Amino acid sequence: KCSLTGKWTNDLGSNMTIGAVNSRGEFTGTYITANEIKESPLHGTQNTINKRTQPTFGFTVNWKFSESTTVFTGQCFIDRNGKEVLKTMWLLRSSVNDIGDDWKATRVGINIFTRL
Amino acid sequence: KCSLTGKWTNDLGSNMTIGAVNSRGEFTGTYITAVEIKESPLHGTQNTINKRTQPTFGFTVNWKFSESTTVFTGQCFIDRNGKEVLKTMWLLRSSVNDIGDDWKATRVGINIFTRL
Amino acid sequence: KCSLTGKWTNDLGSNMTIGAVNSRGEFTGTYITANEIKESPLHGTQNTINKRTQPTFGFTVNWKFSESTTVFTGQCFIDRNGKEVLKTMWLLRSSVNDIGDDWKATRVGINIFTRL
Amino acid sequence: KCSLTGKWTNDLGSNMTIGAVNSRGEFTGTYITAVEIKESPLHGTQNTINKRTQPTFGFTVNWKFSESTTVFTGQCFIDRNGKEVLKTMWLLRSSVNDIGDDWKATRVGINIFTRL
Ligand SMILES: *[C@@H]1O[C@H](CO)[C@@H](O)[C@H](O)[C@H]1NC(C)=O
Ligand SMILES: *[C@@H]1O[C@H](CO)[C@@H](O)[C@H](O)[C@H]1NC(C)=O
Ligand SMILES: *[C@@H]1O[C@H](CO)[C@@H](O)[C@H](O)[C@H]1NC(C)=O
Ligand SMILES: *[C@@H]1O[C@H](CO)[C@@H](O)[C@H](O)[C@H]1NC(C)=O
Repeated sequence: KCSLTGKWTNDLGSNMTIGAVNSRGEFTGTYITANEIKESPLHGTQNTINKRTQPTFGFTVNWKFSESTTVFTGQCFIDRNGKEVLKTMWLLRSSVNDIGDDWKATRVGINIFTRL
Repeated sequence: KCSLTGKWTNDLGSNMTIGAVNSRGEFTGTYITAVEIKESPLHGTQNTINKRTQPTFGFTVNWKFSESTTVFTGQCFIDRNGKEVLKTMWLLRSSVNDIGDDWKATRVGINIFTRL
Repeated sequence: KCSLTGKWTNDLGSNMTIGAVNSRGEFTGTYITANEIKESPLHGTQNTINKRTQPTFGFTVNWKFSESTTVFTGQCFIDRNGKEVLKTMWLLRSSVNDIGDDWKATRVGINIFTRL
Repeated sequence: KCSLTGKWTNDLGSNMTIGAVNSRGEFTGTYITAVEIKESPLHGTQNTINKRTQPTFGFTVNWKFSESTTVFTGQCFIDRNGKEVLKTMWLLRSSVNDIGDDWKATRVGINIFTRL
């Protein structure tokens, strides 16, 4: 059973803490990224359908030092060793002033998370 | 100022209904898709920094008919007419059984929403 | 039979010209984007497997006014009317100076193309 | 200066071989994947503007065992050791029959290449 609760570090050095996942898959936590360190809240859910041991999930980071938003989505795996590892991908939405600048406002990438 | 509360419709015919956005930008709603109609819940946050009139935003749909999870993120624009438009991009995470299948698990696309 | 040859305009006002697709799916052309107008070469291929009437395809734009690169990929459709329409998505790779800036160097979006 | 010519291997075990990059940055190669081994051709261009020692780049794989097309794009870095690394993101376009299925046709992911 891979669980989202606990403290995680990613391939980029950023860290996150997720609280308890409730009966409806809902969960909250904080995302911690850099020197001088900033915290931002995050909210999401974990898919509970078929009570999968490696469930999908998604979660929104409400950046508190910029006007941006990032969503992450992925799955909670247990690798060959028995270790919990979060494979995710994200869309970073930047704020743009004009709707004509919309096409360039969304970055994409990966983040792998292990337990800290 | 572009607000997320209300009922929204997108380019694919899917419809969604967002509740009130509290002072920390948090919000809940339901997402409605077909092909016939299933409803799943969604959670997310609207970015509040600088109180922008076209904020960015992002939200997770906890699909209740499948093991999948989708995140959207984008911005709440005002078009040339004065209408409210949501420009979003999404990641659809599918469930895979083995971590070695993770590479093929994430679909990407766009959605544009107007009000109902 | 949807064909990639010809001149196309997209939802963002940009225009492209594609030459003949040869027996190995290979094709070249020029991408034209804005006021003051710039041209950049593009090279790609069209999937020929099963000689599908609506084939997939991909193509790289070698930007000549920046250090960036954009790839597009999609499918050549014939909609209900009988009209050729190119549904595509793209990754815009920006140049970054340091490998530690890699995570933020890739934008994603959509472009729909019709005949000009 | 990071060059693309040679044989490359990525995080998934896939291997590729790129030929010479001519003065306009154009190049050809073959892409090798398994699960057993199929080879498909690839075409693309390396961005030449400002003759950067870590250029961006992008290339289309014309898969010859399926109706699909994948594009990659990224940058040719030099890591702290002095090694050459290709940091890429990709879009995998699947063939769909009806335009109404287009929304679910595009997968996204990452690949990191080192030399053979
Ligand atoms: C990650 O957590 C460790 C230990 O709690 C800490 O040393 C490090 O500074 C954290 N990273 C960030 C970006 O806060
Ligand atoms: C969208 O909402 C309208 C009424 O609010 C309804 O007619 C239609 O069926 C909805 N679309 C879907 C996919 O449920
Ligand atoms: C698109 O093509 C039309 C006609 O050839 C032209 O008026 C327009 O300027 C083109 N767009 C760009 C960005 O070059
Ligand atoms: C990678 O290349 C090596 C030799 O060049 C070979 O052993 C291996 O099978 C290749 N990988 C694939 C997936 O073909």
